[PDB]
Amino acid sequence: ADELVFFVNGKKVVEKNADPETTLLVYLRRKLGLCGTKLGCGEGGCGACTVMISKYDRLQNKIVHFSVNACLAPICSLHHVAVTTVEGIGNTQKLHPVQERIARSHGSQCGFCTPGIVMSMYTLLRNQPEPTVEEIENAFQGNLCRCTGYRPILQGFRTFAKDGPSLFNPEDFKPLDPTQEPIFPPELLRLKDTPQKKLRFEGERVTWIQASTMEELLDLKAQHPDAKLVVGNTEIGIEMKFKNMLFPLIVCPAWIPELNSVVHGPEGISFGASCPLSLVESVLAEEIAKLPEQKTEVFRGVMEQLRWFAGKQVKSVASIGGNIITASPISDLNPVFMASGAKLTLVSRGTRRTVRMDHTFFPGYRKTLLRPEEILLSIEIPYSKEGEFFSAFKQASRREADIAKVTSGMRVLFKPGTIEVQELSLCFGGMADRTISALKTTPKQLSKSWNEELLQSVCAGLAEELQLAPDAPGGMVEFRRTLTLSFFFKFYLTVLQKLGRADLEDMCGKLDPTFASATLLFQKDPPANVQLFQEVPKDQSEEDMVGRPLPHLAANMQASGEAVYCDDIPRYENELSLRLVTSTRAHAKITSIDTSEAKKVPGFVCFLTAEDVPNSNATGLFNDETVFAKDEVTCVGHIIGAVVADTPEHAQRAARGVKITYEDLPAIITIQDAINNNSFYGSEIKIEKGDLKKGFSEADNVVSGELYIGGQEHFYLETNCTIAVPKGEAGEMELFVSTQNTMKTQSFVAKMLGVPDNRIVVRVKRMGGGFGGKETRSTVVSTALALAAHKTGRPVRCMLDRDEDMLITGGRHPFLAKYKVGFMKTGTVVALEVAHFSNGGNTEDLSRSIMERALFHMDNAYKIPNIRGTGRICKTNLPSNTAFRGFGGPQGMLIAEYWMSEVAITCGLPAEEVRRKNMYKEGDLTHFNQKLEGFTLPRCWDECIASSQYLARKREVEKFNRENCWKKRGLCIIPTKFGISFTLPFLNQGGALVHVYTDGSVLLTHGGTEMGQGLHTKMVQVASRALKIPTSKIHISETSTNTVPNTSPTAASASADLNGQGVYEACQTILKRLEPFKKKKPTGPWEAWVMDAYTSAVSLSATGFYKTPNLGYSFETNSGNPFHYFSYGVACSEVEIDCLTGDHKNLRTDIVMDVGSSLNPAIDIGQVEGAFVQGLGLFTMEELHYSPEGSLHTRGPSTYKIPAFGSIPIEFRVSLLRDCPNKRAIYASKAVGEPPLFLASSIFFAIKDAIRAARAQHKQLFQLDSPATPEKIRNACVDQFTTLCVTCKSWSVRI
Ligand SMILES: Cc1cc2nc3c(=O)[nH]c(=O)nc-3n(C[C@H](O)[C@H](O)[C@H](O)COP(=O)(O)OP(=O)(O)OC[C@H]3O[C@@H](n4cnc5c(N)ncnc54)[C@H](O)[C@@H]3O)c2cc1C
Ligand SMILES: O=c1[nH]c(=O)c2[nH]c(=O)[nH]c2[nH]1
Ligand code: FES
Ligand code: FES
Repeated sequence: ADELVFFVNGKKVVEKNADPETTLLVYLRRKLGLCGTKLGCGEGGCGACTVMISKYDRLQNKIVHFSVNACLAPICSLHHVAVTTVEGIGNTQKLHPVQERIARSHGSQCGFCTPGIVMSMYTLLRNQPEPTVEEIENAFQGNLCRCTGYRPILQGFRTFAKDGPSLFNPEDFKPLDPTQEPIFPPELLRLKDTPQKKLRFEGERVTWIQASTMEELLDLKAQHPDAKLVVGNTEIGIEMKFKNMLFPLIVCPAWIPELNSVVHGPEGISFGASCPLSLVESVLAEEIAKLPEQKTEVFRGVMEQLRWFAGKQVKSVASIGGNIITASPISDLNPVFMASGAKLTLVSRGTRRTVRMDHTFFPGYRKTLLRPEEILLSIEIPYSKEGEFFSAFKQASRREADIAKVTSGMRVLFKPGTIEVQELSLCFGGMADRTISALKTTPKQLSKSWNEELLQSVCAGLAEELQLAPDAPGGMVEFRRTLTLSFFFKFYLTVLQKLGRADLEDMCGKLDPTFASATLLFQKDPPANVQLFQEVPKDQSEEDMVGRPLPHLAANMQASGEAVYCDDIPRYENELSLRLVTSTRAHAKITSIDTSEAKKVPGFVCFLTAEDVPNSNATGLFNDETVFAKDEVTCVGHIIGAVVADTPEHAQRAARGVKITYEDLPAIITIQDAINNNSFYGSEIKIEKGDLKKGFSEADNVVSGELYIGGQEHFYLETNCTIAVPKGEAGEMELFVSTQNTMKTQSFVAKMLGVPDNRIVVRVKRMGGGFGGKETRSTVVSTALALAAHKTGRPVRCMLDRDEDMLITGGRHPFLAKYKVGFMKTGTVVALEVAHFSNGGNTEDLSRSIMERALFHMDNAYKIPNIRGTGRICKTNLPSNTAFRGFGGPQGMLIAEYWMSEVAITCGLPAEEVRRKNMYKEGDLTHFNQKLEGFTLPRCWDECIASSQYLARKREVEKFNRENCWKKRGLCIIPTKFGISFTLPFLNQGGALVHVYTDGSVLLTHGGTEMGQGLHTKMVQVASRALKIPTSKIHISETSTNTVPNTSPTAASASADLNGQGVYEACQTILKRLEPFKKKKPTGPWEAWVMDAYTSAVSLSATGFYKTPNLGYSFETNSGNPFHYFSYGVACSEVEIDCLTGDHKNLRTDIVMDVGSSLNPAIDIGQVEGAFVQGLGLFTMEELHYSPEGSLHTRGPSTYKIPAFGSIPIEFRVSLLRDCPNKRAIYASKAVGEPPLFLASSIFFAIKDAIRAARAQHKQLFQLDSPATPEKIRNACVDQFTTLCVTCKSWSVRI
């Protein structure tokens, strides 16, 4: 047959013409209109596309449920399954407990990840209605969230756990009733009786065969060796989508019973090749639990690899054979299967052979010794024998859901009753183009005794055998080499212990108890979290929600997937799709463009270039950017043109048929390239105070050095998206955009078209994250699309894929700092000179303002009487860098804390003492001459140091450190000051419009956009207090250029301060109009006043506006206030590093934050944790790599590792400072968005201390660049392993 039949949320689907290249995500969203399930990445990393599958399993004879990534599930694999999406478990009329709890617990901010997390938690509960805390965290390994910091999500779902004033009340949560879950489609139960027959699906390019029997599979492969096997599609899905490979014949064997069997034999367990590795997990788990330790050494090796193997979504469908035959050089399983010589059985039509995975199974890049007509039937995973021990290792950039840098299986077999080596196997991933054995090192150790000589021998061997070319793909050559020695050392120590417990301690020797911690398998304690905030007064009306923890107004709809993001908006019947075509060279003239292949693609409409621009090709904030490339491209990812087509699939294919010819031009990539070439955005910026010559002469000590700070991708989970709708009259156009900047979107589209602004309407409902990345760079999509719509007279839409978004839109500015600080022996700093260099990319954008903010913050919290800061903004052939939460502040303040760390240690005084005595006091002037009034930072400091019990913890850390050789702890307390207001004064303005309808209901709008920070929630809270009506009677629908004009972007943490005042004033005007009707009827209700004013013909509409008074700094005169006030905060953080791998635990973080009198402590704490965890990523995890030719390598969650559920401080405590009203801002609040982010430097400097301790154990003022990744941490822990590894064309360059 050829009809595809499955169910979605209980509703039957018959697809008569199923295309093999159609993903379930595309089918749900575009074909069925169910847009709760989101696209976040397309590569199986983010889990925003998570849905549940149910089916009758023919083999275990029961209904089963598991989770999948819809983005990677082919609909042609889903015959006779039942899909459940977020829409199928509940809605706002009747939320499922999962939805209720994530929403009420403040677990949904921007809302974009909330459906996929719901669906992960939902699936766990359908499998296990009483899970453990462990099982709950484990459920979300495949789910990323960029806003919340994860804490509230876990805290809310802890209420489900078997073994489980305040922000929420878990006792109002309605109970789970599993009888109320949706029926498994009866029809699917009826069909379980019928045998499965072979299916054939035919699309544009691809034919899919679903083989029902092994005979059919082997026949097909005999007659057509070229048929591509697809099982989980977790590899092929990626090959097709990201490496533009096309397999025109696919066969899916997933149904075949022989490929799904589990047979327990004498030598081990044999898994069918199509067994999902989730089934491998459950089988080996049960086996490990019931069998003796002695014979489950290999099994435990596999389970250890599978712990750190993606998450539940991938492992549900990913097959064991899948991973083997893919032959990735970084398989986590193949090293283990090889090290254990696992038995693989192969078959074709009328042949069958068995072999042991050794080095010959993997001959070359991505090849196996399988013949083209042959398929893998099964892998036996062996029982271990007496005197046989195994370890598995993996080090990445992040523990969870990451791809190996180095990964290994290691096996030793001892001659019986001995410590003499019979067999040894050391196999590695990530060290060559294939899984390799250390064949030249292993044989030398035969019959040797397991001792310090074998340990040194093997290490010398691995050092010589596992060479890396400096060009070697992936880089990190020293770290990768070190890792192989380090893993073997752990194996060595582990074997000693295992010998020990076999009663041969007398022969091999005891383990020094300070080495024991080396061999321990990763374990985390259960989390503990604390949230402290201030109750509102006794007096305050229960209808006055200002200061109360009101949940985000859209939380319920976000958990239900009813909240509408831009691409969720239904398509017009005549709507077209746009796809950007981008430069693949950093600097080069465009010689020619050939659209000849692009036109052959069915659906192609046109290719837009500079020539099609009606009016101006000059755009960007400083008018120095092209809408489309004209003559030369100036970065890899420079936008050249845009394809327009009927569908996105057709737009993408057509876009591949635009062939461009280039002629290269001198490229300027790095900060150094830029310095050498004097290529800069404008002149040097400078702040200078006191006498620098004097200060340095007086200083007992002077320290000099450099610090590099890597950039950051925003990874808003909703990428950039615009729909442009042309109106056909007078140049009128309406845009629906995920942007923080409606005004610039409007202006840029207007100018590009050559029509006045009054013709262009930009509408923003909400964004799934912004973080500064949608302050300006959203417009490169908006303009291309506006043009397509103008040209065609048709609606046009573009949502960027994650790879596109990451390449085109740029990030946080990398900084290079050169510093010279002079101080006394007491720790007091008397002179500071710091040169700052940013890499700004190929347009000015916000770069100059960012450098200004960095300089405004080079003091951090410290009075420095003699100080000189300069910044220079490099102009390079890279994507233009832009605003990222902090806007140069974090960069500024890290440099300050870096040299401050070096002062502390040069003086041999405690860090905290040196910091405290250097701290400004109330009434002081900054280096830019602004008075610090209401300086709460000391209170923040004294509270945090006391509540975190900093001094006692110091002692515990010191103790751990001298009792452990290969693990070390560090502890650091970091303050911050953050200035509040746009560096550009006139941007400190906002507007509101309010209407009161005759039913008494209020429709409010202001210039701010909602991106998950809870701005609308806050403004509703404000309006409610202002008008003295319940929040229930006030609504905000959207943000729009034709309701409030000339709005500043939603940025600089300012948007609640500005819009809050606007809203307030709009409400004051209304109240003034209602006054006389209130006097006549003081008790009669709101509705009566309103209807009275209407029937007396009094206006019930009003604008409101606010400007921040008394702002304006001058760099000429070093006078005037840049800031309206300052945010202040302090964080104490503890880490434990692994000295042999570079991995670390974030053990505990304590934050005290001054948000004034919080408008909303639930949102404010959320913003603290969110900001903090972004900082955490910036300073420890998140790293962007570029080729020396300036091509971003790092384009997806696979290779760009943001903080995961497992990344957050195990113990995470946030307190909002009590009794600190900030009268100048709306209802005595303070901004909160950005200031907390820098406090994650506490973890950077805590890692610093741990490294220092590791160095003393095995050069002072050692270098630690940001981000402090595994690579840097491990490389800085110099030891006998690094020293034997350490000593051109290369994969990447430091930009
Ligand atoms: C988000 C994400 C995270 C990942 N993390 C990891 C990780 O941590 N470690 C890791 O090692 N891998 C990882 N992978 C890779 C992938 O998940 C595994 O390699 C997986 O086992 C592939 O199995 P599959 O069934 O999806 O293979 P498919 O993609 O269906 O097929 C893969 C290849 O195997 C072939 N094939 C499948 N079965 C057979 C058979 N019986 N005989 C012959 N050929 C066959 C196919 O033709 C194809 O060439 C990750 C992938 C994703 C998307
Ligand atoms: O002073 C600022 N100006 C901005 O334009 C901006 N954008 C941002 O994210 N933070 C800041 N800060
Ligand atoms: S969209 Fe499917 S995993 Fe990210
Ligand atoms: S709230 Fe999770 S990505 Fe925004």
